[PDB]
Amino acid sequence: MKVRPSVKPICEKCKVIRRKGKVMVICENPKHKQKQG
Amino acid sequence: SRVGKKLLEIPSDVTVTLNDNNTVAVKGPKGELTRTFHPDMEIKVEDNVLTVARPSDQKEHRALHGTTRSLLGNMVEGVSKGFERGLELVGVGYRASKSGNKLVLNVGYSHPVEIVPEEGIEIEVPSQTKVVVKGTDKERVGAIAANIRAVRSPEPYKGKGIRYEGEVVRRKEGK
Amino acid sequence: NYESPTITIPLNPNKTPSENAQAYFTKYQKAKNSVAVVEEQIRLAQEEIEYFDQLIQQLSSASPRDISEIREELVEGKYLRPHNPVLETYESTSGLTILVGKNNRQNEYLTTRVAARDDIWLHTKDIPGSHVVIRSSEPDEQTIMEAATIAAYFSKAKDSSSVPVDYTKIRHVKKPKPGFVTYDSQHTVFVTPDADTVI
Amino acid sequence: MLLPKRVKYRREHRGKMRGRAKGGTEVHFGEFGIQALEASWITNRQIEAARIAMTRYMKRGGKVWIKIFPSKPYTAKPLEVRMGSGKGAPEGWVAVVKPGKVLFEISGVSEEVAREALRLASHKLPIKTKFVKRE
Amino acid sequence: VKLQIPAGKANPAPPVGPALGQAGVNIMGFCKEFNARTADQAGLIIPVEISVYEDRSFTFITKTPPAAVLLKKAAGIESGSGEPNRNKVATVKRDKVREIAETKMPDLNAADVEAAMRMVEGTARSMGIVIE
Amino acid sequence: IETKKVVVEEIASKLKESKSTIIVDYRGLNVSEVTELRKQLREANVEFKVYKNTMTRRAVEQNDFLTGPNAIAFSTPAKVLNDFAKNHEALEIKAGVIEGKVSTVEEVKALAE
RNA sequence: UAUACGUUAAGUGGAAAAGGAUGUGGAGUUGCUUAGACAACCAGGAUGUUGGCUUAGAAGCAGCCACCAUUUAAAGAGUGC
Repeated sequence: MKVRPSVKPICEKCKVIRRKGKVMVICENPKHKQKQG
Repeated sequence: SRVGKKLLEIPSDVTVTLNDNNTVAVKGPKGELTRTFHPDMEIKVEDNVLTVARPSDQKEHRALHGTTRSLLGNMVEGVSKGFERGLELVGVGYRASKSGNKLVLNVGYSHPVEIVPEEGIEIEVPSQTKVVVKGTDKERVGAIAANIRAVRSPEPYKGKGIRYEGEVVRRKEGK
Repeated sequence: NYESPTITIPLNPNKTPSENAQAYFTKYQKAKNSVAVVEEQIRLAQEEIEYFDQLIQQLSSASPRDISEIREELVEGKYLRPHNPVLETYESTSGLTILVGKNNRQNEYLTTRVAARDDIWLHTKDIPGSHVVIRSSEPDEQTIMEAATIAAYFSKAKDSSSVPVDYTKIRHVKKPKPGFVTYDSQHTVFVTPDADTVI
Repeated sequence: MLLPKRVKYRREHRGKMRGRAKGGTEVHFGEFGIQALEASWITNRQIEAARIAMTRYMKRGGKVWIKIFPSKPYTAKPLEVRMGSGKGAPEGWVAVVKPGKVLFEISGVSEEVAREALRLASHKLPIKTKFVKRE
Repeated sequence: VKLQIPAGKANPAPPVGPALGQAGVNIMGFCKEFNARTADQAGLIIPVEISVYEDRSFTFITKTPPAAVLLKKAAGIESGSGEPNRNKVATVKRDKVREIAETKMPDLNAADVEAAMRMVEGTARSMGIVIE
Repeated sequence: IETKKVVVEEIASKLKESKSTIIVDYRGLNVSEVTELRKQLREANVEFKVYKNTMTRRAVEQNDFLTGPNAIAFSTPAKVLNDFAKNHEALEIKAGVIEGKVSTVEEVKALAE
């Protein structure tokens, strides 16, 4: 997990989604895993 | 290119009862199982098949039309599947048994742990690692599967802990 | 050993047969790389040793203009720090003129700049000396003997007769690296000498 | 650090930013430009930061045709000082903008490389802009 | 398992002693079976595929040598081109292509002679050789 | 889609010119078993290829068999196919034709036996 | 608690940026595309060749050149594990 405002994926298996009105990056990788808040 | 566009069936031993506008019940060999719903979706049981229409070509009515298969809602994504989840642990002394229907648990702690299959589940412990939840509700079966695996979930630094038996676990290279 | 000694090795418990096998290969290639590095270093070192000996080969025949010329050669070698001054020649005893390659660079100027290909060339056969050439003069018995003679008594082995200078067409005279030239495809002529004929 | 080596007056009145770019609003010395949507006062350190960014993403990247030059100076008085006592002292340089103005053309390198290079260039910057190319 | 061994050699443990030591065969036993069947040149190279049934009932098919080997013997190279399409360190003939066809058209893997040659020349350019 | 028209055109050319052909489902067998089959049919000189079902059906009308992934073997054979089939048994022998003699499964079997 | 036509859902409205974003609705452009596309699922994903070099071994996957040709529906001298 990584907070930032400048969220965006890294790999291609990094995947863009939304959750609870908030933007997130799924990936396989926790060290790609992200979201804003 | 769609989930909901299908015409979704009434195979056998099935009995709907539209108890009101949106209150509906089902019987089948899987069991008798009932719900109540939103009014916009015009849901209509035909000979051997159910059909639904949405009043408005809208984002949520799409969700519903995609949950148009079997029992009542997402359980109108469930009946004719009919459900279970196995689980095999990954351990050394990690194991379990049952207290009747209930479940006895001997894993990683100064104490053991106890669990109950309240909702007509059958737990089956064919082996000390092999256990199976079985029922007819995706919600409930997956729910307890996760409840369990959260307790002693599996590990990165070793393959330990509970496992969704079909999982592709992250093998962090056990350091 | 497919040989059959049955060595009982060290194998490092808590570390796999794989791990320790490829670690054996790791130390193998490691000692291999270390020693091969050190052996090409030492190969550079041996060619450097005979490069001193070659510098000295020319130096024992060097004159003071060659002292300055080799100071330039060692700016080139990086070893020193101080304009067309190619080389010189001498009067052969056979009433000819022999170009006297008097240094590394003077040899470049007397042979690689001045002399002609397929000419008669000569260098001191393992004696500390300079080279010479009967450039565009196919050194006959007399001329080749006199040139090999001037070399045979101009070397630091001037006491040793039978200086066996390999002569032939300069077409085969090799050149390289840098300062790595040779005179090959060549028949040896053993010579002795007097001195004052050169002038 | 872009400079004018020589100047008439070390100092100026400050200036304003109204309206739009007179000229140089389109790539024609190069191929693939970037242009303004705003305007501000800009430093040679910033533009050369973009330079090194794009030319490392590209590693020699093509050719540019920079459109600008930091003609304007600006002053900066010393610190914890009161008003007056004459205008402050010249500090650095300034490069001014109008919206619609092109800043950097590019040529000799692929359009996609151009896009990403100027992405990394743009994210340096205080402004809003967009990619452009020749007619 | 594919092996790649000269027709006359036997008991190179390190190649197959692993490869069929988990299978557990006589190293020299099977390698001299191989030499008895391919009683031919040592220093040569035969590709040979061994098929083992679950009960350890091993059989195998020996096959024609590599064109790499034949043309190392032809041109006289040890390594192929250090950089094919930049260095060509070896040269053969169209006649050599036909010789190798007639040698190995049993093992060749395109029904036509010309498509056989297309594949053969795919390999010739793989290893970086020119034609005479 | 003029390129689609060229594709359908060329396939139509061969598909009209087809005078004897046996038609089969292909599924569940690797490229190497496939290439074994190809070796034996190549030496059989019975010309095997692979084509698509929309287009095959448009020819037949020019159908219930015709769905599913279908390959063909021209003549102008099915014994080799019996061999491969009983040897391997991941196929179907749905239909065939000889000089326009559109063939049942049992009829292609008779032609194949 | 006006009328008509659309908007948003954040209480934005009713406090602000860089920047982010399959948010949204609107127009508009443009290739695939019901000879059925895309996805899912099923079938395959092969041959010389483990391409050659180097490497103890480099075998699609240490690194270097090559990156060919064939069954071909198509499978790379290999996209990643």
